[PDB]
Amino acid sequence: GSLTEDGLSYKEKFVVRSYEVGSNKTATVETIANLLQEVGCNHAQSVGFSDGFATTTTMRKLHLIWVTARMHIEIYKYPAWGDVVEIETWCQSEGRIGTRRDWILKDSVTGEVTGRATSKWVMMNQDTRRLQKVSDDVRDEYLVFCPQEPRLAFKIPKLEDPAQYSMIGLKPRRADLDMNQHVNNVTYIGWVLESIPQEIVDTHELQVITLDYRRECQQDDVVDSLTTTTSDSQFLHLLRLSGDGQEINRGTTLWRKK
Amino acid sequence: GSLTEDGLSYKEKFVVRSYEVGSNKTATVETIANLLQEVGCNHAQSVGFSDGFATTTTMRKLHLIWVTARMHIEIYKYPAWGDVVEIETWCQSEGRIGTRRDWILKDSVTGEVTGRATSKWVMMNQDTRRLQKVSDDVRDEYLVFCPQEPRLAFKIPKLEDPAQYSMIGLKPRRADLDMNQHVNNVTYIGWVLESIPQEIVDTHELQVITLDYRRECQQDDVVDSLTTTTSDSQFLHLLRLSGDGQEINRGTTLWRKK
Ligand SMILES: Cc1ccccc1CO[C@@H]1C[C@@]2(C(C)C)CC[C@]1(C)O2
Ligand SMILES: Cc1ccccc1CO[C@@H]1C[C@@]2(C(C)C)CC[C@]1(C)O2
Repeated sequence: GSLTEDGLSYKEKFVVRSYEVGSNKTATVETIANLLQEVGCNHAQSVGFSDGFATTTTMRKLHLIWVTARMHIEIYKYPAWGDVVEIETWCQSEGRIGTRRDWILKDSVTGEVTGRATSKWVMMNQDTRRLQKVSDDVRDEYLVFCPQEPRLAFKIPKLEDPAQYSMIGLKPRRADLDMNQHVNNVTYIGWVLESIPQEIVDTHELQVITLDYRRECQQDDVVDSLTTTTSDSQFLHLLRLSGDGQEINRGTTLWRKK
Repeated sequence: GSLTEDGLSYKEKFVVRSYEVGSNKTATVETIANLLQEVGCNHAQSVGFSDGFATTTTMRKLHLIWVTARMHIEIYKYPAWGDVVEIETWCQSEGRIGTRRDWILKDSVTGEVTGRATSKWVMMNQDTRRLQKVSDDVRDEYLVFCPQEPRLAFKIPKLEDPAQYSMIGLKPRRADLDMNQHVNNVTYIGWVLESIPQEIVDTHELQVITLDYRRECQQDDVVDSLTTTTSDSQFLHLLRLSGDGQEINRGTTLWRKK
């Protein structure tokens, strides 16, 4: 992949691999989320930000990292094994709040848009996990890599007891940790989907997922995935620590019949 | 990737992705095993065998599939994020016993061999799971895609109670299933490694893994990963069904200090 001509977005092509697809012989939404992260990491390296943490100079001095606050993905068509998908990504300033990253997915052959995503990322001190606002010094470091006029690819309630569906006692394995020994964010998408009934997964495709991230999760921890139907099929989701512990994630999904 | 000039082996290049690497910023052995499977699947498609099951014409008529009996991987150097690895693969007849698939991994830049693998695959009826010998009709269908003179890339005891180390209650999630809703074989490598102490993983790299596959495993099942030190560091491994149930896998690993 590469930066585009104007230097303000990044494109990469991926050939869908055999082990990346599910029963319908199309890429899983976890594969799609991994590809979104990969093209984002390559974009960060292409402008001089990357060691596992994409950071600006002032972020590194202040022990700040970007953490996901919200992820929103819409997929029109999942690509097949051997298909070529092209993903374009870019970022925009959200003032003091944080930083937006957007993506557009295309079928490389037809040029049709097959998916879109947007995310909100916020500053966090990597040691204390306390959220911070974006200073002028940090914003000024990355603004020169962003379109400055709008370019858009486009509350979640708390699940009430009792949950309709659950998958409890979910534990990460080493494959779920990133190069910084943090639980990979895509893991959270997988954990949400684990509590969706097999009958729904067999008969429907995921069209939209929205996840809020409240509090990151850890290697030694145990997570419960809770789901209730709110309806297409529509669900409300809550990830919380084992033992009726703290909320990690809440989300919604929208599913279309096959 | 593509078949080579003579049509008897297949090469593919992979650019190591951010999410494919572990703490040492090099590809995990699970990433390497996924890449071995991918280049093998692309080789099978390139000669007309592939629907999730690579099968010959007579295999499809008889409801036979190839299943892994043994996997043996040696890694000299794990590639970094952004590195290009080229994998060459080929197969050879093992007479009536089964079919061998071999791989060689190179660093595309230096041309140095960075790893090697060999595997034994056997015929199994997909419905009954009973092992079968390779008939002349099946062997004759695939022999024309194999070197016929030797081309080589190059017993495990049963772990005794009590195990030195364990990870119990391991359950697959949907991401661990392949396009045929079988547990992906690479999952078995991940499950073996889960019972290796974190201190060993932090201070050592995996140099050799050998796995025997006894009995495939299922979606609804629970697996215990058992490990004892036999020594570099050397381990003996046993995967068995929960409740002191049937053996799934046995294996060995050899680890080098970082
Ligand atoms: C802000 C920015 C502009 C242009 C190129 C790269 C960046 C850095 O983006 C960060 C890198 C990251 C990506 C790895 C998903 C994680 C947070 C972030 C917004 O997306
Ligand atoms: C036997 C053969 C010769 C040339 C090209 C392909 C094949 C089929 O190989 C099979 C495909 C497979 C691969 C997907 C790992 C699984 C079993 C097998 C030996 O490796």
